Amino acid sequence: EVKLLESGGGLAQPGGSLKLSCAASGFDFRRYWMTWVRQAPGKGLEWIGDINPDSRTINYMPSLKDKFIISRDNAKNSLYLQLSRLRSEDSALYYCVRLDFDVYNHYYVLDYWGQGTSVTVSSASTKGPSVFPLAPSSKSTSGGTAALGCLVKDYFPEPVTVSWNSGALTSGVHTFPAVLQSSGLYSLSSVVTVPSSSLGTQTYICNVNHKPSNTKVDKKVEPKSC
Amino acid sequence: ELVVTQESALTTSPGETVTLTCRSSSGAVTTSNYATWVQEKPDHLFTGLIGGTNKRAPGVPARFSGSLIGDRAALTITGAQTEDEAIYFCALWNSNHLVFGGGTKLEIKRTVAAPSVFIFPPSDEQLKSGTASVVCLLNNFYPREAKVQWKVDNALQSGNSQESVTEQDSKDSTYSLSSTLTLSKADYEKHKVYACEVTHQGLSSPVTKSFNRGEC
Ligand SMILES: Cc1cc2nc(N)n(CCCCC(=O)O)c2cc1C
Repeated sequence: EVKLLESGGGLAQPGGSLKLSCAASGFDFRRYWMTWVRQAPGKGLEWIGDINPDSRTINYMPSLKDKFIISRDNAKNSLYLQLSRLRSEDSALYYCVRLDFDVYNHYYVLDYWGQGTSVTVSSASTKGPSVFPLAPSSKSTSGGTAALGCLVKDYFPEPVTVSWNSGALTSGVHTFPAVLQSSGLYSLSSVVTVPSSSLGTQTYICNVNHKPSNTKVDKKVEPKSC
Repeated sequence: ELVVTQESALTTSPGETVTLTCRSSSGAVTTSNYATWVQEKPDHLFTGLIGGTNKRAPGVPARFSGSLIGDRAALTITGAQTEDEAIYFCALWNSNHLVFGGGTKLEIKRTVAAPSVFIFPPSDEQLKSGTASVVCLLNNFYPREAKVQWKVDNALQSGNSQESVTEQDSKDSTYSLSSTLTLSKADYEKHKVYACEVTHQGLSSPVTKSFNRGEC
């Protein structure tokens, strides 16, 4: 029942500061060590540091030992990470992790992880995505399944979330990882296969969401009129 | 400067046994490094597997085991299952801080599956913006190696397309890829035939999906 929910991510300015938070539940927060781990683009995990229950011991990754401050509020089952002197290198997904600490058996495992909160340290402005329809290049007569989708292009920073028919449609859906265009803007596609026959009857809507720009778009993909 | 290294990728067949290693740049891995493993599944879903080098975490099937092999720490999966497709991260404790490895992408061999190809012409709305994006979709195929070539009126394109690939599907163990050709509205209007040529092991001959601009 362990649940770790991060928040506080988003676009930040180089040289600036940012405070990330983590809400925990499903376990006696007061008895566990907590850890922060991040993952920059095209990189692996990187340990930031951890904090024991009574906050009396706080270990940090050699480098960020100073620009990083970890803290917790056992009363509110929360974990905090104070970032400072933000540089592009700090752009990454920040994970809230519970550490099972067993000094008796020298057993130390990062058991449960949150899904992280994205943080982009850029000087650029936040931009919303343009949602274009990838029309079904098929009809009902053809018989079978048709491929259709949405092209979410030119937005910044990551991430955007895409769902179909408010979540009702999930089978056959493929939302590709965003790509960084030369323009410095992100772009991605989300496709899904449905039965040709349903084309014209069933409605297919992709729900795009981009918190950074407070954008929310519902584009209805239909067979292009010939 | 400790650097933990792992093989970037490994492929095994179901029921087989595979071993991922973790080595330290400062010497042989030892019990005092408390080698630990984490598994990353699609959508940033991580889960602790091993701790203290060889101790399994609660909820972890016994097919997973840890140990020291030579100068390295290792994770051995016996009877590999398709559900084991993931990225495995290793971490070593270096006296006062934790160091992760680069992770190993574990792939599970399955039978060849040719991709279903689809080509999407740019939308009219997008054209108004002055740009034209042509999308090509390769769906559920295996292995991952697939070559997608763009041809505009039989002119093989280059440097004007980016592609994205999904993680190996947990169910069918396949991959899905998309290639996007981006052109200025101008250039797009300067040509007629837009084709996507796909080459893959599951195809006897390359498959081409295309459309003529304006033709509906
Ligand atoms: C994932 C992991 C996180 C850790 N955090 C700390 N602070 N130690 C050090 C453990 C205590 C040292 C000892 O008493 O041997 C960690 C060891 C591992 C494997």
